[PDB]
Amino acid sequence: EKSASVPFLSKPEKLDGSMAGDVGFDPLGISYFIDVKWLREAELKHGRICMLATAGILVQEVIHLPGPAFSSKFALDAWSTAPRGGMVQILIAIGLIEMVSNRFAITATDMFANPNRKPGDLGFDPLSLGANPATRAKYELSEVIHGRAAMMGLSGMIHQMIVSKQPVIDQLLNFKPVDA
Amino acid sequence: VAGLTPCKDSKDFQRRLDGSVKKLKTRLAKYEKGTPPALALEKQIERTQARFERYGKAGLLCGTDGLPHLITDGRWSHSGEFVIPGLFFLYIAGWIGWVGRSYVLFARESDKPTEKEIILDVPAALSFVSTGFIWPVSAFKEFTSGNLIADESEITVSPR
Amino acid sequence: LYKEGSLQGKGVNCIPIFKRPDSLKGDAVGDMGFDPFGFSSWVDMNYVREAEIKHGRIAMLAFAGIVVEVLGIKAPGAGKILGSSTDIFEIHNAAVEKGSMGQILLWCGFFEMTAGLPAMQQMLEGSGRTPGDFGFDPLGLGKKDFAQMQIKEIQNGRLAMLAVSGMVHHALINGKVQGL
Amino acid sequence: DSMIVFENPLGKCGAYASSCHTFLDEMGDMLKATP
Amino acid sequence: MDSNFLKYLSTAPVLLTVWLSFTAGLVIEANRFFPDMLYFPM
Amino acid sequence: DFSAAVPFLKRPSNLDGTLAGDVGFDPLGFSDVFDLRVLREAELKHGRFAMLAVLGFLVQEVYTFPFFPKMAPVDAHDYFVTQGGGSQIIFWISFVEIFGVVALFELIQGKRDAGDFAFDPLGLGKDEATLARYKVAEIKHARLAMIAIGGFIHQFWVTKQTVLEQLG
Ligand code: CLA
Ligand SMILES: CC1=C(C#C/C(C)=C/C=C/C(C)=C/C=C/C=C(C)/C=C/C=C(\C)C#CC2=C(C)C[C@@H](O)CC2(C)C)C(C)(C)C[C@H](O)C1
Ligand SMILES: CC1=C(C#C/C(C)=C/C=C/C(C)=C/C=C/C=C(C)/C=C/C=C(C)/C=C/C2=C(C)CCCC2(C)C)C(C)(C)C[C@H](O)C1
Ligand SMILES: CCCCCCCCCCCCO[C@H]1O[C@H](CO)[C@@H](O[C@H]2O[C@H](CO)[C@@H](O)[C@H](O)[C@H]2O)[C@H](O)[C@H]1O
Repeated sequence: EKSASVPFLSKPEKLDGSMAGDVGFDPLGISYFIDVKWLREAELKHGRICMLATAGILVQEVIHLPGPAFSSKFALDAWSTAPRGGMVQILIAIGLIEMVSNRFAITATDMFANPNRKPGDLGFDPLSLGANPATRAKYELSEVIHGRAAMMGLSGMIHQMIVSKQPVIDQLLNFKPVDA
Repeated sequence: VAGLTPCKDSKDFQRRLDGSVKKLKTRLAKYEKGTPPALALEKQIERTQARFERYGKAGLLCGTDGLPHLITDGRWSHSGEFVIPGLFFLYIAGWIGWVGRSYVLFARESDKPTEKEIILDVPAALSFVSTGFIWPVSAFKEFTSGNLIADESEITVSPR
Repeated sequence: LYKEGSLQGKGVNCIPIFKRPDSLKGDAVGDMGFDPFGFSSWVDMNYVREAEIKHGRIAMLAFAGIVVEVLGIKAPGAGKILGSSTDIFEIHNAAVEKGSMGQILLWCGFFEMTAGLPAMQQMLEGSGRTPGDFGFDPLGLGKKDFAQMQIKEIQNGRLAMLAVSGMVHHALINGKVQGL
Repeated sequence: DSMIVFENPLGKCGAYASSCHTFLDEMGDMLKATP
Repeated sequence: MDSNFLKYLSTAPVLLTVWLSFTAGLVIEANRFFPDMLYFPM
Repeated sequence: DFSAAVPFLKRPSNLDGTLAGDVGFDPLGFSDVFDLRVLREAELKHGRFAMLAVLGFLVQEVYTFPFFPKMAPVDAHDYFVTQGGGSQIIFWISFVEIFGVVALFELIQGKRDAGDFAFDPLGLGKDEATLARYKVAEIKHARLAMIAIGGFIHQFWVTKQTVLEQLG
């Protein structure tokens, strides 16, 4: 009757514990008004993008592609210094990827029209690592927890970079507490 | 250049900038330094100077009056003046109209459409608001599938 | 359990001030009816027991190492590279500088990842492994009385934990691990 | 001519008691500070 | 929250006021951080 | 039916003595027009803030963190307002209070007991008898601390002296 994550609040009714990472954490009750399938698809997309974002912010500080355009340890500066045409190309490619991966069903009214469509399952398993039922549940839980951790880490990284004005590794190695 | 002069190199534009800055400085001369009025007037001067400099570099054309003029004929050198801004409008407006029409149909197929139109079903309304981002292809799909245009024999009309 | 009911098990309270919690069922070695905060209700007993054994073993090794360092016994050639300082903190910093502590960290972490983590995961998934069991008895000292050895290990490790903490803080205050 | 560029982040820094003033160094200094 | 109160908040004038206040804030903040934009920058 | 606390005042109808620390004291009849559960949640939030404030005053007088300037508890308010730490404490209290709003709505719906946030990390209230005794103790200490924190702050404002300094 009570949520596992927040004991004093009641268990979210729409969260039945089937989904990975479900600890009954929905204090504001979004699941009541928004389909949990849509919410989980959004959660997985956010977590995946933030996994890649954290990896990129950490890696492109140490290894870069050749060229002055790509030579920027600071990630917010890389955003501007990288070739603008290339960035627009990435945007267009992301759009085409969304379209094809979602199979033209990219809206809240048609995304899950097919009963086969499952939240977050875009048909992406190039090496077929998810075909093992024994490890599939563990992999799902790991993916959700990784997405959550990476979301928090990416937010922290972006804002600490706004504050310090230095890369993440550089900040941690040469830390200077905020003064005004 | 079309029929006017670039605004970055116009004595009229420079004179207007000078007049604005001088008005602000005259207003500032009567306030102590560091007081909120002095800081506000200084920020106003900075904003005026930044606006004039940005207008100069934007490539805007200026007439004898010293004010930027817009060339809304289709010229690609002045697209940012009407066409790209207007494309952003058309995008947003088609979004609004498409989602509103979708909600009208959703309420039409309900127990109490009038209740749904005065007291809204905001989960479904937000659903449609989300859908509205590909309204061009969606609207054309509706048109070609025949769900958009109604037949002449199915729309009420007055007698001749 | 060795000396069940007298040394350990149900109905054993090393500190009668606090009541033996019902969660402590006397099934785990080292169960002397001490858990005033009732962590045993919610914690994973096997995981926490393995944690206790690991803490105790590291603390015992640390006590031996600190005592040798303060006594001044050094391996041949250690003094030339690191130094002749007896202070534990100076020794730690010097070894970190040279690279000794880094290699120890690397290999301890490798052992953790390849042995302790898999073993702990299987034990928590119900392998039946005794907490703190790695099969490391080359000299066969535990064949005679494994349960007696287990209780002795747990208690010696607890005492070593407390002693090592005390020694570090004594070194902080007086500059001596003894603190006399 | 066009090669991936590897830049070492550590340089000569150390997690503690190093020339570089790290986050751990900041926390230690703060705990040992004097008003 | 009471479902009746939520329906009241879903009533047309409340939603119109909230949505248009949100839009006004959007435009005001856009003009506060990017002022005097008489043109799309190209 | 007169109140146990005040013999000459009639027992408030809503106050039936079920709640801890209920001695029939409500001369102005807030319980008559307002929900007693909401009022009790307010009471316990106030009292918890006040008890923690008293302990904070004392611990700040005796000890201050090495990285913070040493100052009297009241002055630390204005100091941290400008420093930015007060902003952080306010933001995080607000973050917890956002979920407090949901807890309050559930309390109105009857799914929770006022002041009962299921916060027993050390498992000190497992047995009923001790739980009821602890609840009476909590309400008593809450009220006493609510009085005492006002006493502390006002005495500092008058004497410009910390309470420990003043007591001698
Ligand atoms: C900040 C600037 C600004 C502001 C405040 C407005 C404000 C307005 N515009 Mg807009 N407009 C602007 C810039 C601006 N415009 C620019 C730059 C352009 C040039 C592209 C236009 C072009 C434009 C058009 C073409 C129309 C408006 C209309 C309107 C009014 C109603 C819009 C509406 O109900 O949308 C909510 C959306 C709907 C109700 C859905 C139906 C209507 C939209 C506009 C259809 C969009 C898609 C459609 C396929 C476009 C076909 C256009 C073609 C026939 C020419 C509103 C007062 C409308 C008007 O006055 O109608 C009497 C209108 O039809 N505007
Ligand atoms: C799925 C799949 C595949 C795949 C795949 C792939 C590519 C998987 C990639 C996974 C990745 C990149 C995961 C990254 C996770 C990052 C995390 C959790 C970061 C957390 C950061 C934190 C907490 C932080 C922080 C911090 C902050 C903010 C403050 C700082 O001062 C400190 C710190 C830095 C610590 C393949 C291709 C193999 C095919 C297969 O058939 C299917
Ligand atoms: C302003 C400000 C701040 C502040 C602040 C704060 C936190 C101010 C807090 C003020 C407080 C907590 C005042 C409390 C007053 C309590 C009274 C008068 C109780 C009377 C009880 C009685 C009479 C009980 C009677 C009892 C009753 C009824 C029944 C039993 C018998 C009897 C004994 C008779 C700072 C510090 C942040 C500084 C900043 O610059 C801004
Ligand atoms: C391969 C054949 C595919 C045919 C389909 C192509 C359709 C659309 C192509 C659009 C033109 C390509 O877009 C391009 O414009 C940008 C303008 O800043 C270029 O930007 C840059 O490009 C060059 C380097 O690659 C530099 O020499 C230019 O100085 C620089 O402007 C990018 O090269 C690319 O982003």
